[PDB]
Amino acid sequence: RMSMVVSDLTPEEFMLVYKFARKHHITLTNLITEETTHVVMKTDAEFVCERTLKYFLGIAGGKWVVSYFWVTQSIKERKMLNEHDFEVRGDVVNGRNHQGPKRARESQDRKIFRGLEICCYGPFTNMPTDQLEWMVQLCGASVVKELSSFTLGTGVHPIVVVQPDAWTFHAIGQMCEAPVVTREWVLDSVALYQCQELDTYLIPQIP
Ligand code: NI
Repeated sequence: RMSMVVSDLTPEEFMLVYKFARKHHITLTNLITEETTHVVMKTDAEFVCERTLKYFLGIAGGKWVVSYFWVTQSIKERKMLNEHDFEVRGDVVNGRNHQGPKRARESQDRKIFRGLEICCYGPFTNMPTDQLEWMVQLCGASVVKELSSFTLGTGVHPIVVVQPDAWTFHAIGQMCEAPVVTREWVLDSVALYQCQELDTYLIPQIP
């Protein structure tokens, strides 16, 4: 019914969430999964958080992405308050007021990567490749493991994703017929539950 993970909390803070879980009989786990229903984020007073992997995967799977104030207020009032009333409005990176968690929360039909084939290509830091893959797949993309495995034809849209920053890559276009973009395309996209124009993120390709 209800199952939670937390992100960006101190053990103290995590204690409080546990106490909360025990009281109301909510499930509490270390990892985010299919079933995870809530993601409790540390925010500032205006519900702005760091963007963590759990933050990303919460949005991606249209979860309840709620401020830690949901917890503390609910304890203060010996009652579970409105998940509605505490949602994260943004993150450092994507601005303090974009409201993507709620976007995603409802838009579970109009999924931002509906109709996409994505190949997370090469090496990534600060994020397991398979978690990035899960993420885009949660957003209605089809994952592809090899540049040479893209489905040819049309009406379909392949996309190569890379992290140039972690790039020890302008020559990928030589090996396929797809746009090449940064991981930031995906991450900004997911954070806003809004599919971004590649323009910004495109990596230029050698003939
Ligand atoms: Ni098209």
